[PDB]
Amino acid sequence: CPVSSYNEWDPLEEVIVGRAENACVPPFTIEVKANTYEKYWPFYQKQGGHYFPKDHLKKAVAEIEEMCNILKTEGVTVRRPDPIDWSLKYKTPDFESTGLYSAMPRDILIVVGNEIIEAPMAWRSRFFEYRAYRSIIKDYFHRGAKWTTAPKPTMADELYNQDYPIHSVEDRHKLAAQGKFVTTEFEPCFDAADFIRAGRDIFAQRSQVTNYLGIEWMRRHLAPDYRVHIISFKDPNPHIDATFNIIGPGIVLSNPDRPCHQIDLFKKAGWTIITPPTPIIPDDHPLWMSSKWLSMNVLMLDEKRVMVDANEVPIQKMFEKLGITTIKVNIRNANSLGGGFHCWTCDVRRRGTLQSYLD
Amino acid sequence: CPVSSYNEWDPLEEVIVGRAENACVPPFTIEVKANTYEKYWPFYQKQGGHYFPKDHLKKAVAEIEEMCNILKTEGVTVRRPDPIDWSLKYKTPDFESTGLYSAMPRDILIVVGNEIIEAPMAWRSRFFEYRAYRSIIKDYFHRGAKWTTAPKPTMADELYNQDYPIHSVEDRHKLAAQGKFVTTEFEPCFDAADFIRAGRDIFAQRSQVTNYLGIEWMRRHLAPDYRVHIISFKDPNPHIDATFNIIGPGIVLSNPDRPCHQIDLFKKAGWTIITPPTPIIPDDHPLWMSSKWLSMNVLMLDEKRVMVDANEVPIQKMFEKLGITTIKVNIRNANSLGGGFHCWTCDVRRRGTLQSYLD
Repeated sequence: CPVSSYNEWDPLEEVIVGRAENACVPPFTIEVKANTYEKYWPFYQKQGGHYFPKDHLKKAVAEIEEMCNILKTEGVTVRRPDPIDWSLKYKTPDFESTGLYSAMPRDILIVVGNEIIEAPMAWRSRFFEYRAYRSIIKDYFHRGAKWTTAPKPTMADELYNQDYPIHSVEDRHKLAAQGKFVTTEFEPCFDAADFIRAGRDIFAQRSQVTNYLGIEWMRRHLAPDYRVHIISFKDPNPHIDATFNIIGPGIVLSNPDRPCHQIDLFKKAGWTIITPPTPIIPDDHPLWMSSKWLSMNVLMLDEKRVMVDANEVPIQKMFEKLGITTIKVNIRNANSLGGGFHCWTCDVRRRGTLQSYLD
Repeated sequence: CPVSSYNEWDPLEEVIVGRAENACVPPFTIEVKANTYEKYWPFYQKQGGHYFPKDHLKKAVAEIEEMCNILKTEGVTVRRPDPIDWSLKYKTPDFESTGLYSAMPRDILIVVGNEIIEAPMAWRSRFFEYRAYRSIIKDYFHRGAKWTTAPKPTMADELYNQDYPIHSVEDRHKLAAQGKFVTTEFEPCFDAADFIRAGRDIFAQRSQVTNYLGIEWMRRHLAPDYRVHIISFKDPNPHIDATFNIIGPGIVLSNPDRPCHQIDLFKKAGWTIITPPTPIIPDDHPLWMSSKWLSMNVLMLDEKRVMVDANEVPIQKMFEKLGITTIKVNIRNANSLGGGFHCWTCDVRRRGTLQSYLD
């Protein structure tokens, strides 16, 4: 069976790496605004609907191609999404919009066992993102994999708090604390990236794009074999792999700025919680999507080999003192699109079995 | 000044608690063999160079984290050594070896006044243990503390009796009596744990890992302000805090199986010598390092508060009849690594002054 992955660290064998090509700035709408730092609002305000700076995209393409080269060198089989023009404007009976990109396979596909799951998504500009990955998915399907599509939302106004009070990150973070997010519980929605796998236990978080109905759908769909737990963090930010990236059996990277409220569950489990050192990325480099914390958004080739940013020396040193071989790759420009290694990939096959690490 | 501790009982304020992570079985060499009970020789023989049972380490981590929680609850500031992979094989011009762990800060750091002292050590597998604690030490240094490193040994064959006749604990104990230990006086070596502080008088013992040159170095380095005395016990075992743990001004816990030859010096001083009751730890529980006497290896939070093993009821009752509040913590699995509370910690700051308790 080509598809088989139970966690984030077993020996990687096959992976899907995204594409920076024809990426479009999403129209500046409520759920987009709730996910971007003030600094960039005018960019989305003016640039919305057009491609991301073509000069910048060209540098991303180059960086990702090298990443793919190294992956092949490391013995990993690389598959890529199809080239597609995300500038096309589509219209459903509920809304009209243009696309985003097929850069982050982690945002939309998650693999549990022999099953590949397409996430519903929660952004209008990402409604038809799955189109970019259907060729790969049908191929695995013909080859034996189980294939699932979570219920695609309508994404009607009813799913969004049209009056979500975000005017700064300080408004979002307080509301978040209050349990207030731009998405309602009108219908199931979620980004696969708010789920991180550890064998029989998957951990998820309610976020701007993943609501509780989304989490219960997953919980209800994978049970009894898999337990989906909900954990929360201080100053929550969507996509868990940049706040709590699990890198080994009982070893996790906990972002110092976003401490987990349930850290004790893991302390009691005899888990090693590592706090990575601060990122060194220049504040002048643009990250239209995400935060500087992409430095901890690492991809493990196995327990002892990590693919880390070539520029983040401090975190490189940490892995090394720990006995983990750093495979330095530079993707500074690819980061602007909103993600690091874990985000730009989706592990389709890892050599290993299903186990419990929470005891 | 962050660093300030003159004895083992003044109100604890800051402490360093070790780590069970990535601990490695030391290669079965002469000085290791001289410190282990026959029962475990085949474990070291086969397991040497690999990690201690990962399932067991996971339980230790959990137990130590709770200990840290309680310490924080008791108002003690906790610092921890850095995560490091002790499986790395290093090579000096005299020998080659893998590491052990940074579990016992007491084995390597001792605080006298405002000075923090790194012990030389005497095991090849512990040559580079100091690496785990340098971040903390440099921090205290920048903050005003005095920092000292005793002369690091070469640990050439010349330091060890390649033919030390140990074949059983009955051979070691007789030789010990004869003044025969696995270490020679080729060069200074010692474990800080063979020193127990009582204000102006520090007591030490010649042991498998602490030779007379080691003791004279300390004696000569701390004089005139501090007097380092050498005491001896029946059936000596390295690390004095499990044979003669000083718990208060003139109150000491004397292991019934290892009576002190100089007990009269203390009787004459008007000191209270308490003989703890026998341990109740199961003989089936593995203690790769140490003896069951870890039960008396207590850590005093102050004169009236002791952190004692949650399972050793008999010794708990003793402290209680004495008016000392027991703070029960369970570290049954952490004990296997070779130590109790006093061993898993190193008091950096205690509220008090330098005094004489020997009159």
